Amino acid sequence: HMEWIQSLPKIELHAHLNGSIRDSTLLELARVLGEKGVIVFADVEHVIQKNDRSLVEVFKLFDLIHKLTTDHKTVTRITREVVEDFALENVVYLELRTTPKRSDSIGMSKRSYMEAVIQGLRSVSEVDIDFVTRKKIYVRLLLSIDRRETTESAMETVKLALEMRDVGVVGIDLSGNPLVGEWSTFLPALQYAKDNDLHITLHCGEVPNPKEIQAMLDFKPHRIGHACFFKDEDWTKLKSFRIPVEICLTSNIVTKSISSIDIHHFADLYNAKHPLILCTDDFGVFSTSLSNEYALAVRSLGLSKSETFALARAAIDATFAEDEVKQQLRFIFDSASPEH
Ligand SMILES: O=c1[nH]cnc2c1ncn2[C@@H]1O[C@H](COP(=O)(O)O)[C@@H](O)[C@H]1O
Ligand SMILES: [Zn+2]
Repeated sequence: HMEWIQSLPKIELHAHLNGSIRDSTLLELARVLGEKGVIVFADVEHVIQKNDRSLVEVFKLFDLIHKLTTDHKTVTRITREVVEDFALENVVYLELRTTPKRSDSIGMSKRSYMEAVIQGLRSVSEVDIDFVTRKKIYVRLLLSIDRRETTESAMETVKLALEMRDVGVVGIDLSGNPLVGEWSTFLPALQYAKDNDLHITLHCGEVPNPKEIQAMLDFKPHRIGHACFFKDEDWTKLKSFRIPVEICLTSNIVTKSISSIDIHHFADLYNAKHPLILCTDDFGVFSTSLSNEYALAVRSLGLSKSETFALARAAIDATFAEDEVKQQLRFIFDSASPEH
C-alpha cells in the first residue's frame, strides 16, 4: 500500500521551508558553523537530537535552525532540496511558505532572502519545475508573517509579496509561536493583503484562544491551518464559511496538540464533507513525508484507493494557484484517475 500512496499525485499546501530541511543538510551546516566557531557542534547537534518537539519546545528548535540557515546561499540550497524531495514523492503542486528574514550583519533584507528562494527554484535540475506566473512540479510561494512581528514589519512582508507576484507568490501565511502576539497587530496587514487579492492562510487554534479563533474566522481567510483547539461554536462557523483546513497529522500528534489520531478532527471534517487537505507542516522537524501522512490517514479512516484518490484530487480547488494551473492539475489527476 505505501507504494501506491507514494505514486499517488499529491498537493502540498502547508510546508514551512526551514521546517522541511534534510537531517544530513542540517548537520552538515552545524559541523561547518562549528569548525568556524559560530557555535559548539556537540551542543547544537544535541538540541537537534534531544528537543522533544512539544509545542513550546519546537520554537526553541526553530531559533536554532535559523542560526544555522539564515544566509543567502543556504536559503537557495534548502529551497532546492525541499522542492526535490517533494517532487520525488510525486507532489505535483507545492505551496511553500517561508518567513522572509532580515539580518543586517550579512546585508540580508526580506527581499534579498526571497530573491535567494527564487534562486533556489531556478537551480532545481533533478525535476522539471513551473514556478513563474522526469517528474514535474508546480511551485507557488506563501510569505509568512511571524507572530513576533509588528504591524509595520508585517506590512513590509505583504508589500514584498505583491511585488513578487511575477515569480509565483500567491498568498500570505500567519504563523510563529501561537502564545506570542495579538491578532489586532496582524489583522491590518492581512486585510491589506486580502484587499490586494492575495490569498490568506492562517495558523488558527494551535492553542486554546477562543476570542482569537473567532476573530480569525470572522476575517474569512481562504484557508486555515490546524484548528486543534476549536470549540463547537468555532466548528459551526467554520463549516458554514466553508474554509478548507490544512491538516497536519504527525505535527499535531507529536506536539501533543491532539492526543491521538483516533480522535483527530480530520475524521469529523471528512465525514461532514468539509474540505480538508493533508499536509506535512515541517517534514524535517517531524521526520515524515506527505506519503506517510496519507498512509496514516488512509489507515485511520479505512479509505479505499478510489476514496483516497478523490480526497487527494479535492485539494485542487483549495490551492491559491491561477485557473490555468488548476486546469493542468485537473488534467494530471484526470489522467491518473483510472489507475486508482
Ligand atoms: O507548528 C508550527 N506552528 C506555528 N508556526 C510554525 C510551525 N512550524 C513552523 N512554523 C513557522 O515556520 C518557521 C520556520 O520556517 P521558515 O518560515 O522558513 O523560517 C518557524 O520559525 C515558525 O514561525
Ligand atoms: Zn505550520
